[PDB]
Amino acid sequence: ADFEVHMLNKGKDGAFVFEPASLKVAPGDTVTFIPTDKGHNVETIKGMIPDGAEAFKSKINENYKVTFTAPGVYGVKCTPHYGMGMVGVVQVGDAPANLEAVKGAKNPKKAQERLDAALAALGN
Ligand SMILES: [Cu+2]
Repeated sequence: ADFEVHMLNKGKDGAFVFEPASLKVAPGDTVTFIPTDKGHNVETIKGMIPDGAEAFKSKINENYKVTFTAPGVYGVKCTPHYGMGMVGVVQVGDAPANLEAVKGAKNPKKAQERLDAALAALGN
């Protein structure tokens, strides 16, 4: 299955946001990160991906499709806007085995608030 996440200068949640900021997919599914506004990319947050998963980092303004195979929760960020809270979470499969690990990772304050909210929204 093929999902979309938009990268925006502003949204419901404030400035510099992924929409949706939380997404549940199945192993083998894809997500395309879409540059609705210029100046954004997507990068896994180091330390916030499941055992055996590969890190990734797209180019600014790249329409970037990623296939998620390793089950677990993945924290993602926009490289330039991370400190300003531009983050998201993708959960792959049920019963993520790395939830408390991800819940405990340290991030910029504005990013941490949005990560916490995205994790809550996933029912974690
Ligand atoms: Cu950005």
